[PDB]
Amino acid sequence: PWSGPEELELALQDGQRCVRARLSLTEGLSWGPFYGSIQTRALSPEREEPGPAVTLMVDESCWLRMLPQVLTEEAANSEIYRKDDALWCRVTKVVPSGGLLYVRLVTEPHGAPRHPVQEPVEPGGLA
Repeated sequence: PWSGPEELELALQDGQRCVRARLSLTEGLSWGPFYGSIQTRALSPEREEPGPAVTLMVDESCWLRMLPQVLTEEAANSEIYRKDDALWCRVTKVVPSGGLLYVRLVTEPHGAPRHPVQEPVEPGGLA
């Protein structure tokens, strides 16, 4: 079927793969870390990179890529974010059983300024 949790269900309706809430996904519920990655957009898609530039790199059977991707909150009933190199999924909106849910990919402008190789002048104090 897919590689997904028991809280979720991949239903084949007319041959269509429908990602429906099996259980009622309560806001606040989360799953454990998954291995993969998500290349966040550090660019503006209205300018450059509005396509496959932003993708989640997870196992092809993994349920995370089986859900329709959204940047919005209303459609997203669950979001995937990375925390300490690993992906975590949290339920942001309470999904009724049978209801479909969309996946919100983390797109935090981290800034990506590399790691400060130039040490703070006179460390210890100030902060």
